[PDB]
Amino acid sequence: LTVPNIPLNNLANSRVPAMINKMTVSTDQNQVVQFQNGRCTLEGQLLGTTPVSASQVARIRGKVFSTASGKGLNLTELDGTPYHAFESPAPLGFPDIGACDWHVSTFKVLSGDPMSRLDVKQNAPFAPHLGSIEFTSDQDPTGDQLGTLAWVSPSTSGARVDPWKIPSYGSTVTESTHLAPPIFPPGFGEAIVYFMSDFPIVSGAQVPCTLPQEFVSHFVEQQAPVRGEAALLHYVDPDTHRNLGEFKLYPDGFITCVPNTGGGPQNLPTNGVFVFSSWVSRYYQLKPVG
Amino acid sequence: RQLTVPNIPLNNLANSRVPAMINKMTVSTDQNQVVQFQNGRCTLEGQLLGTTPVSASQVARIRGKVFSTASGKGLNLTELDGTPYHAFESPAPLGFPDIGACDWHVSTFKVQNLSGDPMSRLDVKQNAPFAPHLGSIEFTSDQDPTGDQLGTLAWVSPSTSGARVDPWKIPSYGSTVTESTHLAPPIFPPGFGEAIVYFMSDFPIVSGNTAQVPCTLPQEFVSHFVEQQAPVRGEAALLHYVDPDTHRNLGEFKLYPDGFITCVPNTGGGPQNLPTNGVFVFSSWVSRYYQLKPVG
Repeated sequence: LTVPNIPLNNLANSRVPAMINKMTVSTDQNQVVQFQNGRCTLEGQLLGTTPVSASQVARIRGKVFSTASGKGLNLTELDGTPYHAFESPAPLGFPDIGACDWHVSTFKVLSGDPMSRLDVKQNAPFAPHLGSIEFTSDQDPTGDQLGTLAWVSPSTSGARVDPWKIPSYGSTVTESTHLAPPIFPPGFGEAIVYFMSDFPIVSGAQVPCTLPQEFVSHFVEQQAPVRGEAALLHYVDPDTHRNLGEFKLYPDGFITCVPNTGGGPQNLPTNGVFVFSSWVSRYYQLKPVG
Repeated sequence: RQLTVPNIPLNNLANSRVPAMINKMTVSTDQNQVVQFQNGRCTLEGQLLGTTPVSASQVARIRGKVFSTASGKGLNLTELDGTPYHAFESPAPLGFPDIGACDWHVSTFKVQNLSGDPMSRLDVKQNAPFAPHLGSIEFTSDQDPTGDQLGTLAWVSPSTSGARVDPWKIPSYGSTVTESTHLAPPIFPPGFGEAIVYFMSDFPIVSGNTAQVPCTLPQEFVSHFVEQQAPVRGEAALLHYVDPDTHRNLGEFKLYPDGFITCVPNTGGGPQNLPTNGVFVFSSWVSRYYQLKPVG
């Protein structure tokens, strides 16, 4: 088993198109999240809407159609192939930043200004599982539009954006839908490690994810057999080669540490490299970090 | 120890010159065309060249501090993590776009307690003040960007009215003609009927012959080589492009130590005629001289 031989600051966020700039633990270490991007088992099984490449993360593609009040998108996959409402929550790569307005910069798959900003609300017509969303735009997009989440803002005036939330994918979502399951803190002083990125959030501050995107592609590419209850990783300074801290990587595809009280992995340098050390039991005690 | 290439199908690989996903391969219409892309460049041993960064989310991005002159605005460039850019051995900060001889339109945000519209579109001309190697560029904008701006190339357009964008060109990174900008070297088609394989992505190019951008290595190939640091054990690495369901070899390709891929295209055709869901797989080390079976 290996993990990417790449320093943390050269790893991409799996929920927004941005580069990780620190690790942290949640203020409430019992907080449960249910991110739909950045989800992949250690054996290489993608979960939720998680795609393989960093350039598929938080992107939308679809055909413009007429809706009672304006225009909307009939969604496709990002490669333009049809999106059929099935097991997944939405097309692969579809953004998972919940409970906020999205602003998505798209182009028609040119003369003049080719870009349209699609302003998308997560209200009643927001139905990504069924394959459609609505938008308003100050431009006039038509046809096959492909684009990327550019920024997010509050759903209503006075509200704040919480990028730790996920969307509601629609009324057509049932128990048969393949939503990635919650990530539960596994107990005994361990805390989930969140990888944070700067991103434009109006009235907000950083966007968390639970796996750097290159970890996802690594697991998919490798299809490695899981040979223990957790993978013990060391976070190594690539210049001095010193071991800076112990982490556990769990088969369901998330990472934990034991944060020192009043600290944690947010106090480690952000240029270290994770390195697989050994397979360990589920209750293997970690040395506290940070 | 042993060289491999990514077990990832073509359609799941990212472009190394724009933030986009590869949707086909092709060869150049002039098969003797020499290119000198500065992104997507990495040796098989894992040595990054030019401005090439490691992650797909560093590709064609710009960061810097806004400054004002008497006549206008510019960015004093930094690396993408905000640390200082020092002119030393590289054309520009890592990840800096390399689409030459055109206007750029770069969408940035202030890295700030945001209110209102946080985005600025920076319109950048590749004229005299375009001096990324020395660390600054000028821009105009219909918005009001200040401070530490970070963003991504959004689209490109002609330098002058009536001109076209040619995304096969690279910028002139220097302010004077004899400024050493430390470019990654040119890539020549290497003989034996071989043609360089270009990986194409859809991208908004206003007034280009097509709205596509070529690159010479998928971004995940670059990061793979950086991670592996594998020794080169022959003059070229023979690859097969394989159907991931039937495991059939759809064609032979050569991967060269300097970090590019070739094939021998059938006349009037080439890898543009292959399926786009195949996976490249290392087969063996072969002599520079190894004659490939034609494809497509």
